[PDB]
Amino acid sequence: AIKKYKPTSNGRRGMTTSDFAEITTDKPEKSLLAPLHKKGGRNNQGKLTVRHQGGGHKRQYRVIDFKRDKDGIPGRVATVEYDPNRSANIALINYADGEKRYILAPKGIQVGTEIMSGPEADIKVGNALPLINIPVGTVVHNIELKPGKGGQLVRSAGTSAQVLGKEGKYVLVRLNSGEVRMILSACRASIGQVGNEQHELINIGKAGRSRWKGIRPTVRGSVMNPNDHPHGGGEGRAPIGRKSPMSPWGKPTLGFKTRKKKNKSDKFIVRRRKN
Amino acid sequence: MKRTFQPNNRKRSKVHGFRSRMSSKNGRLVLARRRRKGRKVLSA
RNA sequence: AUGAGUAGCGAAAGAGGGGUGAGAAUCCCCUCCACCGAAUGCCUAAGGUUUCCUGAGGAAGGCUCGUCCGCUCAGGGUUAGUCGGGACCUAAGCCGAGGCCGAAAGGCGUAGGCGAUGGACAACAGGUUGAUAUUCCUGUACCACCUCCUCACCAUUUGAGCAAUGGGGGGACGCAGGAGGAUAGGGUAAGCGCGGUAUUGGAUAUCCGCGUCCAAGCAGUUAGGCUGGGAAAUAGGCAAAUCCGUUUCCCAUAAGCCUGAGCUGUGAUGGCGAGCGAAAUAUAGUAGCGAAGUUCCUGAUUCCACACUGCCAAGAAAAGCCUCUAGCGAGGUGAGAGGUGCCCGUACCGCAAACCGACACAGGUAGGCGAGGAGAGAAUCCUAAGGUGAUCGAGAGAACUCUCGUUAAGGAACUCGGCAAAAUGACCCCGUAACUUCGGGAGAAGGGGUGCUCUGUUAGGGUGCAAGCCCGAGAGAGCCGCAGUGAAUAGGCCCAGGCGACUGUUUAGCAAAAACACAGGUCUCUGCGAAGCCGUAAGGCGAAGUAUAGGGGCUGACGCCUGCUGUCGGGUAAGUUCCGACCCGCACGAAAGGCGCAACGAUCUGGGCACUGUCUCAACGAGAG
RNA sequence: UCUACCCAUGUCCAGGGUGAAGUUCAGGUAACACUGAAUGGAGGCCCGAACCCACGCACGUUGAAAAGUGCGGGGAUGAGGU
Repeated sequence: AIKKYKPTSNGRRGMTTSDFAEITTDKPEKSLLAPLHKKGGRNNQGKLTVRHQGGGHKRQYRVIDFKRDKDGIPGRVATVEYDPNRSANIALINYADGEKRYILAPKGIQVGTEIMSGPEADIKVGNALPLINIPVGTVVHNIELKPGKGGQLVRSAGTSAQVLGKEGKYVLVRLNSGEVRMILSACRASIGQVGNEQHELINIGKAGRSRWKGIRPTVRGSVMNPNDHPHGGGEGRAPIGRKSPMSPWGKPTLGFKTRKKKNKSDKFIVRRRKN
Repeated sequence: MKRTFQPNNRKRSKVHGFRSRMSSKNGRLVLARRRRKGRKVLSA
């Protein structure tokens, strides 16, 4: 599902793109679209707080259901579309009553399949089951807080997690990163892996494409003079203060931990991967 | 060769106007200072 | 005061005859001549503020003069139910009842509002004054509201009306490409008015000018789209719903539905129209009179219309105006008469002497139209409609300075350096290397022909009964110049090396290069809902993101590899540039080398052909001082 | 109200081109090759006006101008101009 462009001209040379061979539509649902404006990385004070962010194409937000509350009433897949504000693809489900919602498309879904959310729902794929399933199985979209907040972990293209043991009111679950954590058994999740696993292998090609997505150039901290960045600013001498650039805000950033101590959340963690 | 002054009535009134100066306490201080001296044109 | 009656008087074509006056190179009239014409034309923003029209003026301002003026003094001049804004709607942002923080002053923010650069929305043709005109006048219209008094059909839950609070629609929306249809516009053949020429010749295939028309309200049309209709039943749409979704059947397979550029009649026995041209009106010219008013070719950068097809960067916002459902609760359709159906702007300049630059300043200033010939073209030259003669002049033709044109014989001998100037450049035909990442290099390099007449309304096509246009190939013949893209506009090529792909900064105004940054890629380290970041906090950015976000060092890309001072030769008659050998070292788990293919590279360094006033060595000529 | 970056909403870019691609249709090879046609023609492509820059030389330097003019030059569907 990846297409390679011919070396007709420099700039298009090496640019790989997707085939979008999953989207069966081209129009959104005028009932689930909502406005969304750009920000440029500026606070409520009007000052820049996040850099290398500004510009791009316009985009409309599609409201997705990360709570899978409708329990019992069946629904059918209608179309798989494209969402510009996420990495995965979305699916329009037509419930028996006639509600219409959007759900994160699970890997290997196809028009016609009838989904089912609930404690008595079957395993299959896309079925939202509360944390009371087998001690194994690829699971996605998990709720950390007691059910009601909505899925937060494992929600992007190709991501997948696994349920291990069950400790009383908690459930041992390995997270994508590689860490293991105890999740309140009261929580709910789905079944399957998020799709479009070819997203990790696409060459942007030219500066322009990056700008189209909303990324601004980045200047090496070393080249900027010591006023703006710790160490730097040379014209004809050997590196002036350089070889120890440090972060632009005067803080260490190499083999330096950040996870705050007294986390009050060190009781549910067990393994440590990317903290 | 653009010069530094480009006239516009809306911007002038929105920035230097009376109704704008009467919003903060510093603008009211400016108005009081102008009144004390005796200027004919208060604000703009 | 001195410099000193010195420098300057701010891009441009005028000449004569009248006039007026105390006074005229500079003001009015006439006739010839010259300049712009994808503007120096017209209409109209921002901004200006009376600069606009008429009668007087000659103190100051106009780089001179002045009888003149954007100057001075007196009077005048701007008309809206339909054009633009408000008694309509929302974006970014701003304000913010209660509320949350904070020594005070204050910071932030919910309900709710304000805010066009966008969305909704009813009128067209002609005439007129010294100054306004979709506004005044004459004709034909449309829109919302009322019943003063009416009129005709048609009256109470026997439901008229009813919207939200529901739902549809809008507002519905991106970029690029190419068909088709139709018009704005541009040029022929009938026709109507004039003329028959004193320089040779023309009553004629002779010459000049003209050849139409609104909105509305009638009818019928290219095209387009539908997702096709019909019947039942509903765990949804805060209550409700016949409305919208959903499901099950039935028939389709042509019906039905909704949008449309344009055309034909009627507005129109109307009004416009070449030219005749009254009095005297103040002799203008108006009053006034008024012919024909068709067919044929070529047409869009405009309309159908983001309608159709493709692409990923996924695309528009938002709300109201509109329809339709029910919760609520009696008069509706068509004529006649109305309200006059309110407020703000309306003069004049807006590529300029009325705006921004201290100036009547060689600079700057959103948008809509924008003809002909030759032409691919909004290029170039000459011209239409229209506008202009740009505010110091006479005469002489010295040195010198600036901007231009030629030049004997030699050509780079000049110079830090071919800096500068010269040469090439338009079409159509033939041909086109090493080296490559296979796309390129490539308009590589290099050769040949164009003018005018007759076969000739050529073959064909399109164009269209035909006629009238073309693309009109392709041929033959034959004439004549020194010259055939006869003027103006339009690549100089070729060998060897370093550095870095398109882009940005320039160090706005002494550096645009290998300067320098950026960049697609590579690698490392932190964050499981956050790490970071901004704030005293409250509040936010990250983000309506969930291994995606931070931070660091790298960096064309792509490869491979891979981590991640000799001295000599060979060139010039007389050599840095490049060599292959000398290296001196290697530093390099990354880091080097060896990888120019391309660049659209205003890059740096060597060498060839053509060409030349760069020079041996200067000489004439044109314009400004 | 100059200038740097960002947010919402509008608008501008005469003409021409060897000719790229993917794609499709046919001959063709088991299919890749190779031919034609369409595809027009996407692209930080090419030549070139309006428009935007500011590389060389000359003049100006008590300037027409407190940063200009003349002749050449670069980009010109986009990391565009306004």
